[PDB]
Amino acid sequence: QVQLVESGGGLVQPRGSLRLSCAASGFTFSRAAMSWYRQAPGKEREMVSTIGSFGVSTNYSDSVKGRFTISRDNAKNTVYLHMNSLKPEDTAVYYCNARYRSSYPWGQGTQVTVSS
Amino acid sequence: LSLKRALWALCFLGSLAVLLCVCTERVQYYFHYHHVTKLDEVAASQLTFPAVTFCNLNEFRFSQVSKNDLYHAGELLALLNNRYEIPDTQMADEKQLEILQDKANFRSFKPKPFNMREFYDRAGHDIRDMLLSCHFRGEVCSAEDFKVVFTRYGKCYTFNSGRDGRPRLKTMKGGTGNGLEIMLDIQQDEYLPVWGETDETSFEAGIKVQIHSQDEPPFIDQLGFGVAPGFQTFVACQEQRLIYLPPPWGTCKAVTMDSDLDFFDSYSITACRIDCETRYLVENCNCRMVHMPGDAPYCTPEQYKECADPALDFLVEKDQEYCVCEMPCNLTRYGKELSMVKIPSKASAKYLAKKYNKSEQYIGENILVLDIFFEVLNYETIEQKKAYEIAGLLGDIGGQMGLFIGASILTVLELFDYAYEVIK
Ligand SMILES: *[C@@H]1O[C@H](CO)[C@@H](O)[C@H](O)[C@H]1NC(C)=O
Ligand SMILES: *[C@H]1O[C@H](CO)[C@@H](O)[C@H](O)[C@H]1NC(C)=O
Repeated sequence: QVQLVESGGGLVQPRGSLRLSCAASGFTFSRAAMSWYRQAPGKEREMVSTIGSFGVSTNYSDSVKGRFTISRDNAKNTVYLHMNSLKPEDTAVYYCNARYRSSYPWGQGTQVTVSS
Repeated sequence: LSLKRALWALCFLGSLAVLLCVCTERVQYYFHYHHVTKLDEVAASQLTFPAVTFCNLNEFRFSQVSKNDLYHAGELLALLNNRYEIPDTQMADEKQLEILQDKANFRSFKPKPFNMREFYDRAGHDIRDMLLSCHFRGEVCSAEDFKVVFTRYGKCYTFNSGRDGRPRLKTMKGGTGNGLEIMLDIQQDEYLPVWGETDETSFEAGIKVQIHSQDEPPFIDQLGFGVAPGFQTFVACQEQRLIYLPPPWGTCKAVTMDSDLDFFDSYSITACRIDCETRYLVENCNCRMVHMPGDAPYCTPEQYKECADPALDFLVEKDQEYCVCEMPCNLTRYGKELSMVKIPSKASAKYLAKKYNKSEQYIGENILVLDIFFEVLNYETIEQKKAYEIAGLLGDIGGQMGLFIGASILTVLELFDYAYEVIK
């Protein structure tokens, strides 16, 4: 079934680099746009980054522009978010789900907090 | 060590060779995963009428292309040269060329914004104009029954699409007058003029039809058939439901509650290809042709010689193995048989050419009549059946193990017991 587990994310110091990985099972991700989301504590999920099923096209948000890198690994069911220059303003649990194929169980999400 | 003992031991070790040479054959045969087909004809009192997509072989009308439309997209739609000027017009009708030249002045012309989707939805052929009388099972039909779809042929229309919440229409009797029966006016005088033969210049008239199940989207560009003006065209359909076998018996994608497609609610061998093309374009240069789903902005006509036709040709020709579309393990398809009758008879020529105010010649060369119906109310079913299952494997192995050496698995267990008891 659709697992889409996310791993590799932990609390980091401010102005630090972290790498987030997700393992999408249950579907052929080869043909699935993959997006990252921020669940702000008490707020709704907000998209962080999106990458095309082919990996050529990368979309970012306002604050994510030129600060985050999204990488998609084919045939390895892994999506890599190359976080850099983190700040406390982005302290939230991170969810990876297909962007356009939204009707799927949402994974637990790895919490990254940029305090120290 | 007598001759009886030696003969019996030799016969046992001879009957044990055949046993293995046959058991390994059966095991290999099972691991080939063979299947066989089962054809059947199930009679039914009701069949859901297929969706009928169709559209004119003319992409869009000539009386609706405007000054603005001819500027942004004049070069694309094969009317203007590279330098925004008309090409050689030696074989040009005087009135047609004058009604185009006044549309190609561009004298102090301030262009307005252009949207390709809006252009197709305006310059494309209108069903309220083409459709002269629709009928379904003898009840009067309407032009509001046809849903607009956009394909590579432009603005096409789908009947009984089953979309927008409308209920799919059933049919209760076979035969000619018990299905869709539409008289169309292909409007041959709206066709774009042909000055010179380009690569894609088309000299044909008539419309193109596709008959498909309501699940899959229309794909007229490859799956359609043409019908010609001045001809009652009977299309006798045949419903055909196909069960396929998933791996390892076959290669098919068992249908789930959701689809494995980013842009389509349900999965189809055609939805897969349209999804592949749309994803490739959107990920490559951030625009989609008018006929693709999604939300990306439509390609401007500049992005068709720089972004659409090149990338699509690249994907089709040499890059063809990006998207492997597994064909669903069951689907209903519609076989068809075409036949023709002349329209209109000399008896009723004047009646039509008075019912429409048009000339008798016009009616002769512009009016066609599709007549789509089920021949008989039954459907063919074509199933793939697993030819050799595990219970059959165990039966065929046991029945010959007990024929050659009379053993069982318990006999093997007893032999292992005895061999252990010796070694102890
Ligand atoms: C697929 O086949 C099953 C039976 O094997 C049938 O019940 C189902 O309606 C089929 N799916 C579609 C979309 O026709
Ligand atoms: C039909 O005849 C000509 C065709 O253009 C037109 O002037 C006239 O108004 C039309 N009449 C009707 C009743 O359609």
